[PDB]
Amino acid sequence: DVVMTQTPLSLSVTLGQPASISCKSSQSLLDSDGKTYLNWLLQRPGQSPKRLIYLVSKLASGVPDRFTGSGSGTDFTLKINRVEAEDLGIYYCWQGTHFPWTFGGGTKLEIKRADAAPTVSIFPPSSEQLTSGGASVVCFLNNFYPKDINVKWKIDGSERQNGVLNSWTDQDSKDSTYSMSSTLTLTKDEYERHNSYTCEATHKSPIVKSFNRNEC
Amino acid sequence: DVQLQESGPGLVKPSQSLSLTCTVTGYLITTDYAWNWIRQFPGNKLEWMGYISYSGFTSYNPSLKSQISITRDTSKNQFFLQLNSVTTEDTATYYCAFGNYLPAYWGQGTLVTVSAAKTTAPSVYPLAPVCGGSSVTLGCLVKGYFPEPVTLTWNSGSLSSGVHTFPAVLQSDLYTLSSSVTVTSSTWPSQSITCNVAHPASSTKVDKKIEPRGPTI
Amino acid sequence: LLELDKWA
Ligand SMILES: [Zn+2]
Ligand SMILES: [Zn+2]
Ligand SMILES: [Zn+2]
Repeated sequence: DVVMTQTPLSLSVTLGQPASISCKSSQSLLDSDGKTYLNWLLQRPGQSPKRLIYLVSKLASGVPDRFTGSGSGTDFTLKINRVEAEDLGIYYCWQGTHFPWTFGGGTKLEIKRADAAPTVSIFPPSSEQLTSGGASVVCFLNNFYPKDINVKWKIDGSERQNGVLNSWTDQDSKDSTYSMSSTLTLTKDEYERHNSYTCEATHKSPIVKSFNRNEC
Repeated sequence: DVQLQESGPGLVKPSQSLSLTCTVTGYLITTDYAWNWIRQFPGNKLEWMGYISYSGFTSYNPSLKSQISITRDTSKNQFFLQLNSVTTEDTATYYCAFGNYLPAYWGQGTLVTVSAAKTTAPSVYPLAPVCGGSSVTLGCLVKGYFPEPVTLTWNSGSLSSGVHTFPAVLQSDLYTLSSSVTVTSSTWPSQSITCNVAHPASSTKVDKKIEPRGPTI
Repeated sequence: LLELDKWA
């Protein structure tokens, strides 16, 4: 089957600068009817894919002229002339010349902005969870950049990565930042046997947030 | 306008058959075009599955031939997808679409999880800030449910700005999800903020008001 | 009004 390959995997572009994505096929997409059925697709966070380009260069109804498709044979390019925030997401190239139709693996467009430390919030277990016999401590790291960030949990000073669940959002087009949630889950009995609960965020001097059980 | 709406079971057991419906509005599927099915696996990989044309002819991805069937009901303006004997690798987001014949317009997509794990209702916990600015951050923690998805909103959806809902993560057959919301201090607690969670799989709908903490020692 | 491709 025809293999579609894209590069780069992720592209970090400053707002206003052009962005170009590359796409390659394992064999020529020029059909015997003369046309080349190479297509581009855009998937914004949390949304369904939308048609962007067909027949190499033709724009789907509604797409700005900022987007330019080009190429032939087995080499194609998608150019975004003046990148805007809402352009962020995943771009796919795919072929319809050969059967079965096949898709590229995608390229993520991220907006490059100035580095930003997270706003950190810590939350002790809720009375509702505690009463049920469980204990989760939650740490929110909001509006940081770049995406690569590290969180250390410390219980009575001792570091603990066991029972920790981390989860990042996709990039927010509003401020081009990321956010992430870290949840440390213990038994209520373990929780009630220690005093200090601290989460520390260090970012690609930690931002620290802490509470003490015996103060709640 | 032309809109496509997918529907069907969100959870199917291995070896069972998968069945999806795409309801088309604003255009008759007998008039023209090809009506497609496409799926996206976890990790973003897209795969064309097949189509049924306006004339009723079908075309299938050779990888799926002995498993897949696409049919239609012209009286309900619907077309259907069926995969017999699914496995966990069929877990994906399924999209209906249409084109002439290459897909040009996509549906909203519907998640199908293929798994043996048991449907489980979520526990929902309010996260109130510690006693220790111009803005304040509240949270909601949703644990121990299956399968995805849950629908989490703040004040039934009236609260939209400053909300961050973090993708669910699976551990030991159960999902954990969380959400944060940041508002001005003139907003809360002077006005009630409630986390609302819906889990269709278990017919669960629960609310949890965020109550300020008492004073610290 | 979609334009036809080879498959149509
Ligand atoms: Zn934010
Ligand atoms: Zn202990
Ligand atoms: Zn409409």
